[PDB]
Formats: sequence, C-alpha cells, structure tokens
Amino acid sequence: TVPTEGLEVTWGNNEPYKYWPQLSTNGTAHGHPHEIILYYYELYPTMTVVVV
Amino acid sequence: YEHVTVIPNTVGVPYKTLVNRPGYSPMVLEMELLSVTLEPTLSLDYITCEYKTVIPSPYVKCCGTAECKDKSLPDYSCKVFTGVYPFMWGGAYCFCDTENTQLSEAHVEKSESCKTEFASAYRAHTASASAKLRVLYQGNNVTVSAYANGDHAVTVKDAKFIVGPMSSAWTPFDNKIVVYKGDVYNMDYPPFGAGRPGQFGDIQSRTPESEDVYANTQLVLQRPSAGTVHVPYSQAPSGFKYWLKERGASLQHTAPFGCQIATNPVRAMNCAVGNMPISIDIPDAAFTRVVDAPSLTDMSCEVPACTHSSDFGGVAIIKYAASKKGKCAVHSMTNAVTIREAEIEVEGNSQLQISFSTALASAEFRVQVCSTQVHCAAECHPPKDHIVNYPASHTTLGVQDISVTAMSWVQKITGGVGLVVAVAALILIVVLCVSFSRH
Amino acid sequence: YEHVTVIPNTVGVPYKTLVNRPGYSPMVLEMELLSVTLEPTLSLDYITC
Ligand SMILES: *[C@@H]1O[C@H](CO)[C@@H](O)[C@H](O)[C@H]1NC(C)=O
Repeated sequence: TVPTEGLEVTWGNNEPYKYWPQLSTNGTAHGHPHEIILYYYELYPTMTVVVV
Repeated sequence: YEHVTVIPNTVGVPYKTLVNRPGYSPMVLEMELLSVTLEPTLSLDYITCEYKTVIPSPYVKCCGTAECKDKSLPDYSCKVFTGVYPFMWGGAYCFCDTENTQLSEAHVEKSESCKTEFASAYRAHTASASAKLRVLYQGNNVTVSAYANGDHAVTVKDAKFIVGPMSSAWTPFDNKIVVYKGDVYNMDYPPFGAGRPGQFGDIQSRTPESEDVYANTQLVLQRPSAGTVHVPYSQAPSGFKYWLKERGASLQHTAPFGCQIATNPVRAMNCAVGNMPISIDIPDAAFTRVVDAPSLTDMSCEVPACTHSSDFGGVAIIKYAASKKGKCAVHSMTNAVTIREAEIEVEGNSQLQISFSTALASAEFRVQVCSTQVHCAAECHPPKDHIVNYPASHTTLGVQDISVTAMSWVQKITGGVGLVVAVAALILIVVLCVSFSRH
Repeated sequence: YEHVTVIPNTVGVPYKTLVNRPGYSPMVLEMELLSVTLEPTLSLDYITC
C-alpha cells in the first residue's frame, strides 16, 4: 500500500524503488448534478469529507 | 545585491527564486540541492573481535598430586583431576594407574581474526551538516560541495555563498552504535568490561591491538572418563556465530526521511527534512536595468491545455509585445505554480510558451516578466496516469485549493439562507413595532 | 496518449477520430473496418453420399 508519502521497496541485491502516487486522479467531473464528491475524491479523498 | 533565502531541506527538487533588484531586471535564479550528507562525531568506544579458547598442553601428574596455580588470564580455569590413566600404543604412559593425577588448565585469548574481523562499539553525537548544491545561474550549471555551518562561505565566479546551517538537527544516530565493515547498527551494546557470558559482544577489548581482553565464557572443565587423554570441557559461546542473525535489516532500511548510509566514515545521505538558509551576494554586473530590459506590453497570456500532473502538465501560451531584443526574467510569483524555465530571450511582438503545473484544476495566476505583472487563467485536468516514480514540485500546497465551478457552487449556497435571515430581521422589526403600536 | 473509441460496426466505411494528448495540438486519424468474419465452431454429425 502506497501512502501519501510514497514507498520504498527493496528486493534482493538489486537497488530499491521509490514510489509516489498522484492525487487519486480521474475520479472527476463537475456536471449539472453535483459531482463535487468526484472533485473531492480528487481533492484529498477520505480526509475533510466531514467538512461538506 | 546580497540575497538571503531559506529553502526547505528537500532532496532533488529545483528551487526557483526571485532576487529583487529594483531599478533592474530582477535576477530570477534556479538552484537545487543534491546531497544532504551528515557525519557524526568521531569517538570509538571499544572493539569486539572473534576470540579463541587457548588450551595449553596440560600436565599429566604421573605418580603424584600437585596444586592449582592461578595465572591472570581471562576466564581462567584449572583443576587437578585425580584417578587418571593415560593411553597410547603402549597403554599406560605413567607407570602405575592409581596415583596418576593430571593438571588441566585453559583460558581464552584473542585470535588472528581480530586484524580484520571485529566490530566497533562506538559513541556518536552531533554531526557535520555537509551538502552539495547545483545552481543553474544564467545557463551556467555550477555545482558546489561544502559544510553548512554559517561562517565558511565559499566564493566562485562572482558568487559567494554560505549554505545552512541546518535548522532541524535530527539525526538517525544515537550514542550507542555498533559497526562492522559493511553494516552499522544503532543498538545498545553492553559497556566495556560489562559483557555477560554468552552475550552480544561478551568478549571485549578496546582496539584490535589492545592487549586487554575482557572475556566472559562461563567455562568449566569437566572430568575425563578413563584414558581420554585430553581436556574435555564446557562450551564457550561466541557472539560472532550469531553476530549475523540478530541483524535483521540494517539502517539503510530503518532510517526515516529517505536517509541512506555511507561507510568509512559513516555519512547520512539525503535525509530530507527541515530547511537550509543560503545567502549569496552577486554585484551589479549580473543585473540589467529595467530601461536596459526590453519592456513588454500586450501581456496577453493563455493556455492551450493544462493538466495538474506531477510534471509540467500545463504549458501556457504568451502572446506579447516587447520593446526590443533582449533577455527577460520570467517568474512564478506563487508557490502553487512552478515554471521550469528561468529567463527567456524576447524580441518584440512575438509569442512563446511556458512549462509549469499546479496540483489544482483552475489556476489563475500573475506571471512576472521584465518586472511586469500579467494575469492568466488555466483550466487544468486530472492526469490520466496514476503511479509516479519521482516526487513532484508544485504539489507543496495546503487545503485552500481553488476550483473551476465549486467557486460558483459555494457562491450558489451562500446565496441561500442568509437572505432568509434578512427576511427574519424584517419580520422581527415588524412584530416589534406593532407591539410598540399599542400604547 | 490513450484513446478509446467505440466506432459503429460498419464494413467498408471509414471513421475519423480526434486523437489528442492533453497539452499538444490535436490530430484526426482514419481507421476502417474491412471485414467481420464470424467463424462458427463445428462438429460433423454424419455424412450422406
Ligand atoms: C543544467 O542542469 C540541469 C539540471 O540541473 C540540466 O537539465 C540542464 O540540461 C543543464 N544545462 C546546462 C546548460 O548545463
């Protein structure tokens, strides 16, 4: 599981690998309906879900 | 001017900055740190090398009995065993059987392994904030390497500089740390002279050439049965036969902040946290006047398509009219936007582009060009890709992140009930006055 | 970059698609179906001569 920090993984003698996620992108729209939980699921999902 | 700034101590990210010289084109310059290399204070405590049991050739006290003389040896053991009976091809090496006793003595010393095979118990405290930074000053990649202290400014090619010193003085190291030639371990050892028998570092010495050998092997010499003309004895456990198994991961994997390991000497590598002050004076020969700058008019900027990716998923189009030919200081004033380009040659009525991004969808922003403010809008998009193999730059933001139409939606919902509170106010005054209409 | 299209199942009519990555100038490409040959899986029951 990749955090918002990113993750190191090493395997055997070969050099580790460092990984970063994107913004949980492509769950997006605006629409004539709300689609603002969509923009939220871009804009840092599952934290400050409580504010709306 | 002299310009002093403090960049966040963040390994591998290009830091762009403005150097305001009023009456001049402001020297926007790009610099980026490369190494964060700490070296803790050099203080060896003691050594642990592989011992060996030294059993000297014992003393078969034929037809008699002697005493037990004690020498000053680590884990000394001696015993006159009676009732012994020696064997060879001829059987009885002594003449009789009954009166034959035998002295048995043994102890432990160092080995020849200790010239290379050992491990330093070691005391580590405050480190040397050494580092490296590359500045792309005016198409000139100049990379320097020095320690961040505050006084040792180094100067090359019109540029003096003192990096640091480090604010966040966190170290991965503690006081107690044991080191072997390929691996360091920030673990507590027992102190010198305090090794429990059979433990990690139970044999103790200061250096590989110290003649003092603090040892603890709990050894005891048992009785041989009959004719076994040798020294049967207990077990002296070496810590070094299990000097490997307890190790687990080494501190290349226990360190936080992406911090890595350099041996002999042990440098902490690229452990990005905190911030570093850099202060650089360049005189006016690097500063071009605003009147010597081609003044831009017609600041008509826009973007074909932006995308708030990790990399420069926005690239905007500037149509412009400079006065004449010459360089121009292009600059992102806001930390949300990171232009990847320092200064551009501008000619007059012409058009070019700029590579940048933010992390949000609707970035509306004023670029600075030949000391000239220009506003421009940008609808960025959520990027298609999902895994990124590198950290991003402009994404250092907070929560107050502007949007495309949730601006309009929050305007729509603040145009909700507060108007009905104004209605509530008019109902309140109209019910107040009619109650005051009685008298 | 990636471009998923659902063209109608038409033998012998071209299709123009607007392929474009986010950030660059668009492009219009032509694809065309030529044949949709449905091969049934078979088993002989018996013959007659
Ligand atoms: C300067 O260094 C940057 C990376 O810091 C590199 O991308 C660029 O090509 C270099 N340019 C020159 C002129 O050396």
